Amino acid sequence: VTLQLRIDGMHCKSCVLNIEENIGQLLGVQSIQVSLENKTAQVKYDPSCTSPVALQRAIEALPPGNFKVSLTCSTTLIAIAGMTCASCVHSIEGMISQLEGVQQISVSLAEGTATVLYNPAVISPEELRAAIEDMGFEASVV
Repeated sequence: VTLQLRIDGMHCKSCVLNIEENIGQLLGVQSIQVSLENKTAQVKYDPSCTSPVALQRAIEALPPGNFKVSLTCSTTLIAIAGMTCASCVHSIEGMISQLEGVQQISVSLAEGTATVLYNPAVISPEELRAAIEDMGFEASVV
């Protein structure tokens, strides 16, 4: 995740260099970005080890107080060859959800693919395909 802050002393520009060198190699910060035309610094951080206040208190003590900041189940994937508009999603996700064993179903045109949580006692993947073929389209199990 991304955050924005202001700094005192970055007016001299070179202040940002010794910050940039140290910030981005650390357990909770993976890269650094600058926005000096906006007047801010832009940090690219991991919320697992750190947070806005913890970052603030870390980076402000890099210098000697010299640069100050202000802040029953299986899952399978399907490929489909009868999707011509986004309305195909609300049609497939709707109609295929009605034939039992289908616990959860999601579909996208971006790759032409669905992901579905099925009951392996009640239904098999090759039956999922057959239902889209019965709807009037074509499906394939990946």
